[PDB]
Amino acid sequence: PELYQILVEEITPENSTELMKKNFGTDDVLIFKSYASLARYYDLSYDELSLFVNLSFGKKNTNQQYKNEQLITLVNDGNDTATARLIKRTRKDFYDSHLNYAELIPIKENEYKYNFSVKKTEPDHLDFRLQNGDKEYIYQDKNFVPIANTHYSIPIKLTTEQITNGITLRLWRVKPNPSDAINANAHFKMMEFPGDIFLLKLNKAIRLYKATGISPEDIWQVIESIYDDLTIDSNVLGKLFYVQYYMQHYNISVSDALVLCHSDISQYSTKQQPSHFTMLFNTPLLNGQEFSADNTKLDLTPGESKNHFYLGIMKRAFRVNDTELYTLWKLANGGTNPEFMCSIENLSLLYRVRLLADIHHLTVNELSMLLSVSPYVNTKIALFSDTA
Amino acid sequence: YQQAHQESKQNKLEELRILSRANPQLANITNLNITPSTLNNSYNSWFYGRAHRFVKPGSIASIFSPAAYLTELYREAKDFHPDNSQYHLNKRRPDIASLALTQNNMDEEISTLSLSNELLLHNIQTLEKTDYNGVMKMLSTYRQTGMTPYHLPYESARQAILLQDKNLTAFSRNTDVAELMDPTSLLAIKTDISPELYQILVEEITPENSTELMKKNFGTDDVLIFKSYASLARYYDLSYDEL
Amino acid sequence: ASATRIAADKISQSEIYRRRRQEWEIQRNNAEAEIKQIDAQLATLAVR
Amino acid sequence: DKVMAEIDADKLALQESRHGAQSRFDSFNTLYDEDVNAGEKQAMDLYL
Amino acid sequence: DKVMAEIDADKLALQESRHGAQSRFDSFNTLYDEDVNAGEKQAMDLYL
Amino acid sequence: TLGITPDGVAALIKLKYVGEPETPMPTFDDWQAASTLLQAGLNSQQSDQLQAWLDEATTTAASAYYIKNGAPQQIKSRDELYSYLLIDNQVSAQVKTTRVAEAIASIQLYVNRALNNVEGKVSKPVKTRQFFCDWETYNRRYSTWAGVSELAYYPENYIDPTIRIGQTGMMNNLLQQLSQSQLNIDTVEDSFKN
Amino acid sequence: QLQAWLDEATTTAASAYYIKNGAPQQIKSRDELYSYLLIDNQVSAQVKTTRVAEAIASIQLYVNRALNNVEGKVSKPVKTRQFFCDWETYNRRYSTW
Amino acid sequence: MVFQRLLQEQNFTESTRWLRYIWNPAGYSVQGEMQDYYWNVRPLEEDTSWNANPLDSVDPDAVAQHDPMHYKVATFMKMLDLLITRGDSAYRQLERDTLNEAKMWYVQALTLLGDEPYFSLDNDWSEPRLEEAASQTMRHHYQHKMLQLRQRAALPTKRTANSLTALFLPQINKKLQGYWQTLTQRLYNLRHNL
Repeated sequence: PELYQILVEEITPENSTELMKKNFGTDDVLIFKSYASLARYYDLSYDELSLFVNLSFGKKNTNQQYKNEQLITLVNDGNDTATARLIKRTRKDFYDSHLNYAELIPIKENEYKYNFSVKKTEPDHLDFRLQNGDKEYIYQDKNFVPIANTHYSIPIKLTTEQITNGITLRLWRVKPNPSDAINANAHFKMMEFPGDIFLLKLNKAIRLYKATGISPEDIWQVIESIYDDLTIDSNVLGKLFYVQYYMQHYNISVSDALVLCHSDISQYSTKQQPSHFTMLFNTPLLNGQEFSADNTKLDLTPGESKNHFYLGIMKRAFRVNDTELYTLWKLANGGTNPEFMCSIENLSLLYRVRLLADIHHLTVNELSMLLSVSPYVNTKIALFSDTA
Repeated sequence: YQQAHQESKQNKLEELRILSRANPQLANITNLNITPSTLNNSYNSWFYGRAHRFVKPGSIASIFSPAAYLTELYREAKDFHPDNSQYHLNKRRPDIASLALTQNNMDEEISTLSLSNELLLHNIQTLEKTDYNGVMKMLSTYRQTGMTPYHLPYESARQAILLQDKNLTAFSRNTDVAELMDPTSLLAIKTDISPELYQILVEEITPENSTELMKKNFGTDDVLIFKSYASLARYYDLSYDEL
Repeated sequence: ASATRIAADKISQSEIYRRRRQEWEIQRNNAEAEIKQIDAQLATLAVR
Repeated sequence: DKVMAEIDADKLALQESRHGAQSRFDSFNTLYDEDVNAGEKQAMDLYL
Repeated sequence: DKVMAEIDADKLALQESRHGAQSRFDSFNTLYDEDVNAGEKQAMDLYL
Repeated sequence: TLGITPDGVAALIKLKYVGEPETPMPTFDDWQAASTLLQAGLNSQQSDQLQAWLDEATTTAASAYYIKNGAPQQIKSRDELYSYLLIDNQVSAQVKTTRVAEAIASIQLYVNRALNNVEGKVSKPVKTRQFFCDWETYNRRYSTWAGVSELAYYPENYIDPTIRIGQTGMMNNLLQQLSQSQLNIDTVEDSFKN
Repeated sequence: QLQAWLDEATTTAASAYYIKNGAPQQIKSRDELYSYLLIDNQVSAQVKTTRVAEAIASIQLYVNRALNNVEGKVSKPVKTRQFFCDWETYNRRYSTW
Repeated sequence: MVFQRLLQEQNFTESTRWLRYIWNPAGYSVQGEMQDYYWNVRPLEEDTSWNANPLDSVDPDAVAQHDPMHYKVATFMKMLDLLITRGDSAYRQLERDTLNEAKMWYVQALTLLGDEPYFSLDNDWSEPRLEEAASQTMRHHYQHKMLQLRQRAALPTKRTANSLTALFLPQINKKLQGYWQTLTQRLYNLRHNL
């Protein structure tokens, strides 16, 4: 109950110097000063602590600063507040095909440093572009070929509203011939907190980790499904009950239970294990080229698509036919097919209904019959809440 | 040369004496009275904190790692041939010099025959300056060598059919849709006959057409293109009993 | 030469005693495994 | 009734198997507990 | 139910057979890994 | 029985080799559409078996194309191509190796072909460097190399108190006199006085 | 089973509270607390020992830490008494004593 | 040699005495008073090099005679061998009076060892290409900086970048870490009824 009062309390910049005294003792953020004191205060490992904290120390001896696709950067001289900047990489389309890493590193305010290593250099292109999701070319370098397995550094100016919201940096190697231009894009999003509220949120995050045994980006994903700006709440704990109850109750996996609890298919991969996205869509790379959740319109009626790559990937990923995928999409919209956009928010909920068939040992056609005689006949599963 | 070798010996022994006293395992130990080498500060000043940086075993960064053995192997082995030679490593294998010495290249268990196919298809893909898909397109129509044309979507299709319907029993049962199935197409399902291989087999050869079909099928004219049994058997992958 | 011959005979007799004890360990482990097996067969016979 | 009596006599057969396994285990255990004998160590002393 | 329990106890008997086969395999494997002992090679040195 | 829809079966029958006239030939993209339609109807085990088969078929396509067109003229067979490109194209798909171990095997086969002068023009003064004078015993494989380098950095792991390069005769005589199963305090003190 | 679980949970509560608040400042972990209070707080509830044997194990671990001078300030003339000259062979355990 | 031969015959109470003739963590008593040293062998206290030119052959004993600290660490690991075999001998008897003895030998071994280096290790590697790591100029600059180190060279104060970035890093040895892991595994089995 007192741990529940730790987890459920909201932290404002007014309330924070009081909650730091209620939760730690003194003020003055430097109360750990090392990784070993953090790991000894909570009984953490190094692998367990690296799921939470990756400080900007040890920069000189590496070229990849991100650990578990995240990097916290505490800046000094911010009126002695020592604010921390957490940036998380999300690893969007064509990342693993075309590059080793792609990292965005904050130098100062409104001053970033894009670091990448190209897998498989491409000589005949020479036109390096870098945009943010079809908006504007941030960096652009004609007559430049990044040679393979080389660590590059590019200074890039990004405003705060662009980076606190979800930005997706899009690395282009275009050739000046109107022939093919090679794309590889990755997603970044920063969060900036003062040191007090950062320690308090890190406190209740580690206490949730050791309460529930659940993964830190699992709980990042249940809190990103419900809210924004990282407010641990009663709804987060209810959904976190339901992910564990579905994972135990059915014999399903972790992100498998996440998709049933109104989360999306996770694109977070680690060097330990591949993401649920690439495990579901790209572990047997189908015709050599891979799948990208692009906003591409596709008619899922079983004769009128003629885009066989995306549709065959959905048939292999969902274990489904043409007809069977089509009724899988009709169930999610109450017997209609409005428009299939091939977004991740459509692949999720095209996978939710397949899970609803599979975890109850129903066929999707048996699921269509059973929903046809339920009180859920033409209801739209697309428009549900969590409780529905 | 003896002075240089003595100098290399006493650099190695000095490095050994410094690094064997900076071992963090020997730090928190009781009554094992080891003084530091009195050059440890100098070693950390010349080499940027190197005696401070020790490494858990099994790591890519280790001096005993397979990447270190590969590094020493490449240093000593890249000098057997001149750089102009076709047997030099950078010319026969340009991939192997640009190999990133990361932990995943040390630990990830991928298959050989995947690296070999990546190497062969990257070399063909560079020599034609096209995509992977264009390599598979011209490889589906290529007639000049044996064991080719190779229609990769056709091969994937016929093996998916033989994994679903081995022995072709749906042909045997469902007779009215079996009437719509071509017997030579069923031969192409059951055994390896490409569409371009079908165009090789089905074409008629007149004495007018023959000097054109020999160019479409072999290259040059002038019948003496094999000149031996061994060249026939190597062009088609035959035995002597088969030839 | 005679003294090192008899030292060889000494060490050879010590080694044959050590191998004798090792074979006794084999036999002891065999008997312990067989008595556990017979106890479990008594259990399945009580169930029957 | 005779089926149950057959179960009883089979239990007695397995118990008399267990007695022999126990005799082997005790005998090889007391052989293993003494590495060498008194005379064996005496012979080692004499060769030395 | 008692038939199924008899199957369980028979499984435990076969597992305790497997433990003895494993002990024999590990023991003869570590005997086979050392060709000769330290004292045995010492005795060879002394005869030579 | 094919795991597909009847319009998929119609698309497969449309891939007929000899049919009626006025129907065009199937394009490479049409075969690719039928390939992905049949391949999406497989489970995981059949898809793995399919990918293994396709690797074993694309190697004998691509190696023959490479030996034919772009290669040095001295390569005439797949064994000579393994001799050149240092990776074996005749290996099945079930053999697995990480990338640095494959590069180690490649450069080791290069050195083994270069020391026996199977190659074109081997630089003979390179052949007598210290790494290749110590090749045959130590540097030929990773384990002996790592053993020698660990013995350099950590001699504590390879010292035994029983044998030593350069021990005297009295040391060996104590070792003879003390090599028994039974070591009393009186036996070891008499051995030390001797 | 409940009482065993509750002992295994109250030890990691109480040891952390004790290491935090009332202890010498040199104790930072549970292993250092076993090193100090001479009883192991990481043992499961299924290990059983009578009280005089636990006190024997406590004072024996104290002597083993005091002879190797892991402690703060060991009285060196105590270290050469006849009980501790005969420690290693005889007095280290109950059976040889 | 006497120590090792008494370990091999499991005469433990004399094996520990013959290890006290070299190293005693409990000090030494000379004429009733405790001494200030812990090594009973004076070329282990002063690092007295027995062996100039120790790299003419692959001998661990020659390298350990060039600096006797390796004999010192070898003595320590032999005492660890003795302590873990005391604990294993007490721990295969399965009496709770002997389980305490086993735990006491294991705790004595861990308190001789201390704290295992866990957060002080790197997990840090700027990942070069194989062409970068195998640079001959870089190896030359390493050896030049090493000879520049031994002649003390006044530390030229002109700040340059780390040109030696792709160097492989020093490694803690397998054997000591194996002692750490086997001791924490033994105490894990003892703090349960395993």
